[PDB]
Amino acid sequence: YVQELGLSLEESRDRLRFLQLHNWLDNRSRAVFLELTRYSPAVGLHAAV
Amino acid sequence: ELWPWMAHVLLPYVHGNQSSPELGPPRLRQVRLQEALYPDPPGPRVHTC
Amino acid sequence: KYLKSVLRELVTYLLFLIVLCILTYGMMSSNVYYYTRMMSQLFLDTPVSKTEKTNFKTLSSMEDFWKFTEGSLLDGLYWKMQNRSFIFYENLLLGVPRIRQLRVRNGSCSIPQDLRDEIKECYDVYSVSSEDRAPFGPRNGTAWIYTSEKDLNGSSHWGIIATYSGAGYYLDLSRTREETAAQVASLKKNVWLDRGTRATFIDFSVYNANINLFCVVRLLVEFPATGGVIPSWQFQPLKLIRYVTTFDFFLAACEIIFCFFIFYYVVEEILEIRIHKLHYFRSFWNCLDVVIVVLSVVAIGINIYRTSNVEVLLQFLEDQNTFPNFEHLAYWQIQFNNIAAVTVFFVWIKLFKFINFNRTMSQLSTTMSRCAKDLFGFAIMFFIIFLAYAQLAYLVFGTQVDDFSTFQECIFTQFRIILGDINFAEIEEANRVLGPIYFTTFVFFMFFILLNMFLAIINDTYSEVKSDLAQQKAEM
Amino acid sequence: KYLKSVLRELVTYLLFLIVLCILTYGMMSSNVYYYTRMMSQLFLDTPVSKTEKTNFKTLSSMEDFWKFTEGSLLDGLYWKYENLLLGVPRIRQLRVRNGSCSIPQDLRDEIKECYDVYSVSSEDRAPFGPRNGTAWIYTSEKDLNGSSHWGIIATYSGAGYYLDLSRTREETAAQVASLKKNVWLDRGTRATFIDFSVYNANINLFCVVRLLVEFPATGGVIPSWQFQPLKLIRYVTTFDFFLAACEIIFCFFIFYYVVEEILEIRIHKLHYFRSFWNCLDVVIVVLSVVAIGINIYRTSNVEVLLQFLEDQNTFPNFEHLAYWQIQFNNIAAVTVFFVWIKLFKFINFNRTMSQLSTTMSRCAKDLFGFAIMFFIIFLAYAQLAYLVFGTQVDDFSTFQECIFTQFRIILGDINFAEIEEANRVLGPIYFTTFVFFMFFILLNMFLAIINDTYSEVKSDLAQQKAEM
Ligand SMILES: *[C@@H]1O[C@H](CO)[C@@H](O)[C@H](O)[C@H]1NC(C)=O
Ligand SMILES: *[C@@H]1O[C@H](CO)[C@@H](O)[C@H](O)[C@H]1NC(C)=O
Ligand SMILES: *[C@@H]1O[C@H](CO)[C@@H](O)[C@H](O)[C@H]1NC(C)=O
Ligand SMILES: *[C@@H]1O[C@H](CO)[C@@H](O)[C@H](O)[C@H]1NC(C)=O
Ligand SMILES: *[C@@H]1O[C@H](CO)[C@@H](O)[C@H](O)[C@H]1NC(C)=O
Ligand SMILES: *[C@@H]1O[C@H](CO)[C@@H](O)[C@H](O)[C@H]1NC(C)=O
Repeated sequence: YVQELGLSLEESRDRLRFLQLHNWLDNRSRAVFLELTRYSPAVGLHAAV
Repeated sequence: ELWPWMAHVLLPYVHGNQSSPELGPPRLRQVRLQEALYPDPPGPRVHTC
Repeated sequence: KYLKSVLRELVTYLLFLIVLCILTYGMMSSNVYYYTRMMSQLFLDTPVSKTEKTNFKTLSSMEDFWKFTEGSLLDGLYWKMQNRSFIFYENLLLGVPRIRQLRVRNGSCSIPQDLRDEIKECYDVYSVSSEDRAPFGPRNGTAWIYTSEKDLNGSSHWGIIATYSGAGYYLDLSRTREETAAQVASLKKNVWLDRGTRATFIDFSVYNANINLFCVVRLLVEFPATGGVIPSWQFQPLKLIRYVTTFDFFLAACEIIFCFFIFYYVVEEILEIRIHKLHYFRSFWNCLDVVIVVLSVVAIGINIYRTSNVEVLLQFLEDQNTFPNFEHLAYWQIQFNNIAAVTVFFVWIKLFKFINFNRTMSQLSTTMSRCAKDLFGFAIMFFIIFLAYAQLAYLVFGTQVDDFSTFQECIFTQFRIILGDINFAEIEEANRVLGPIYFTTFVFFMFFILLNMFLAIINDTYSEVKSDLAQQKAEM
Repeated sequence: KYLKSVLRELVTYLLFLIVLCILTYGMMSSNVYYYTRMMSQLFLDTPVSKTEKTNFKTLSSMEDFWKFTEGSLLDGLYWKYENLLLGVPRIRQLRVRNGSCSIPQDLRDEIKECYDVYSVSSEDRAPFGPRNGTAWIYTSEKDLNGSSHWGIIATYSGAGYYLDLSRTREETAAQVASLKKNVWLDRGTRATFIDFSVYNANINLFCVVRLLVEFPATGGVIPSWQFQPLKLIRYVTTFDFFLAACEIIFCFFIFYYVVEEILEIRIHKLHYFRSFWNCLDVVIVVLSVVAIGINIYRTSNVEVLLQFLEDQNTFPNFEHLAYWQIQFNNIAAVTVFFVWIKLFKFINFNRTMSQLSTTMSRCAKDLFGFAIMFFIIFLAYAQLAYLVFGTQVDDFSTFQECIFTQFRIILGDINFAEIEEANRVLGPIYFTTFVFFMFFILLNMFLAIINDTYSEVKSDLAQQKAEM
């Protein structure tokens, strides 16, 4: 089960509060797996975080 | 501690006037395990899952 | 006779050795280590503020740098006497500090058209071909206007990441804290370190008249194009008013005597070229005198160059309200120290020519000389596999371990493995599969299979030499 | 016929060795170690004040010293660590005068004062400040009962400006406050000595404390300390009677041994010093005579120490006992070591031990010959490291430090994190070449020499014995 974390500060924080107070990471909850990306244009390299 | 963690460092990092190269929004794909477990005896563990 | 040739060459060399050792004792004083140690502890090892705990050598952000500049920096530079500033009530801060910035220009790199929408601007890595040269921000003073290298009397530095230039945007701080703080606050207000900055230098110097010994200080933080901050430092205790005491005159006389000895060695080595045998370079005892002579001549030339251009001190002393530019002398001092150290090492090595006074030493010398060819033959096969392991480690782990970050680091890490210093606690997580395999296989094949061949060769050669010289005596 | 003589010397030596071992086990109790550790924890580890985090080991300025002498020192000196002070503490200062330099003419107008490094030829003798008694008037070394110290920077005299504190905190604090109100620690002060004595009747063990804080010419503070416990009762149990009997027996043994040595040297008028077993005995008897002389000197002067539990007001100069008490330990340790070494003379009659000793004997000329070749390169490398890293690494700060750091590198106790950053070239070159030329080349010659000598000795011994 995956969420999108929003696109701006206000919506991101709103979503975080909404899922926190509605029992998202409260149950068994084996793992969370936060992972996004990155790009570096100065050198031309990527990074998988 | 994950909620404060995303509150103070992750959210300022993902969005803002700095660290512009991002190349895609993040994710929070979590796993369930369907087998809610009672808390284990606190302290030194057998180290086996 | 033959006793008047091997003994004259000994007495003419012992005097050279004692003169060189006198100079060596003269250079390295015991009042130098504590000077540098206290300065370093004052500037690098103090927290930027009473709340944070990040000192200079643990900077992690560009915002921490602004906490250091108006913070533990000004707290150390300016001291109230118990007007001029004495850093420890002993070390005089002479002149005014200088802070200089190196920056690049937007659009030096190209973002691909596929994702050109989200990326607005990019800044390339530092290179003199892509260095900004235009005014920025409020174009009022000299901190917002490019100035050439010739107009700063600067030079390259060879930092950790790149080799920075000597030109940039500089600003001279003040003689009192109440003005330097205002200047730095004005610099911080109108953003002066934006995303385009690539390096930032801070320079100043001190005197400490109690023992006549200057000390130049340089602090460098460089922001790579991939983010982060890399701090660096340098403290060099110069000495520019040398002729003050009697011991200085004695050392000058010793240098003159050393120059005469080098001239004598030059003539007495060129006498054995054309007057006598030529191309006699398969000896290793005449290929070492040329090295000593060349290094000594280079050291004499370097000393003459670095003591014949001292006009910076007189220029500063004429007007003592400007920045003293001592950054060039501190480079030639380092080069002179390196050359003198190597020359001393080789002069000490040359002593082996004159220890053959009995059989028990001639046997060891012959044993060392007869196994040199075999050891050289095996060292090639050893070092080929050594370099193969080094490059394998560099390509596999060289991105996430730090210890294998560069080829030299791989070589030194493998040497420390041979010493048994480093352990594989961090290699394993870098690669689960090739972590332990590399360590165990390297230890197995370079600790008691290919490392014991040197022992075998040396033991066998020594036994053979002793047997041969014993059998030679068994016919008398 | 010689077997009985061998047994005679063996039994005499065994009696001597057991007497020596029991006497040295009698002089090493476990109270001194714990007492020194607790005293150090009380006086050093405790912070200067509850609002600061700097103890005595982390002095960094003069104001910190002034805070310490009113904080932890008074706290641990008159405690609520159950020891009791005897006499009165003394605080002393050594300073130089306002000129040593021929300050350069170039910038003579900007700097007005010099205070060079400490030297007896550059020491201040005039009175300074509010001239009042002892704290502000020079007192010569002879009149001050003092002597040299050999601190960390230099060696300090015994003279200086001294003041004796009091027996109660309430006015010792007042004295220190008076010394602080006036500027008693100018820029010219080069070192400061604090010392006192304690008894701790709970466990019968005196202690002599010295605390030295010295200010180099370049600013800063280098603290140092010295705790030495003493025991000057020597009568608590009849076990001390056993120790006295053992000492008398040891004196008789040494008298007998010097008699035997003089007989054996009158038999051999010369050439008697080329056996290594006729020479070791001379070292044994010489060191034993020195030890007995030091012990009698140190036990003769005890009456001064006992008459200070009477709550009087004078400084007990116990610096002399705490020095001979250390020299006695140093001499006794070497005596015990050499006596234990001398046992090889007797167990060398077993055939295998005889073979091993012969192997050592017939390769000692090659090992010493190769040691010179080893140490020439060792000293060249050490001096190169001293010249390159001598101001930045603290392991190469002085020459003998370079020697010991290289010896530690041989075992594999290097860090290399600060050698490389000290010098990015000639830093790694030195390390790599040193490791190569020691581990791969030079340290194998010792093995080759020992192996070859052992093999040829065994072959010769077997061949010679086979003729029977
Ligand atoms: C740098 O130039 C790019 C165009 O190449 C532009 O989009 C960007 O805004 C410029 N940066 C600033 C600070 O104006
Ligand atoms: C330059 O600095 C001066 C300092 O007073 C001030 O006027 C302003 O910050 C800058 N700009 C101009 C135009 O002076
Ligand atoms: C560079 O050196 C010259 C003297 O040759 C001096 O006049 C000038 O001020 C120096 N440059 C700077 C920026 O101070
Ligand atoms: C130190 O001596 C210099 C000249 O010898 C004098 O000008 C200065 O006032 C003296 N300072 C003190 C504190 O005595
Ligand atoms: C010095 O001694 C005099 C007389 O003994 C006394 O009046 C004066 O207060 C003393 N100085 C100080 C600082 O107490
Ligand atoms: C120092 O001088 C002699 C040393 O024998 C002695 O009479 C005197 O009491 C000693 N102590 C002093 C003067 O405090």
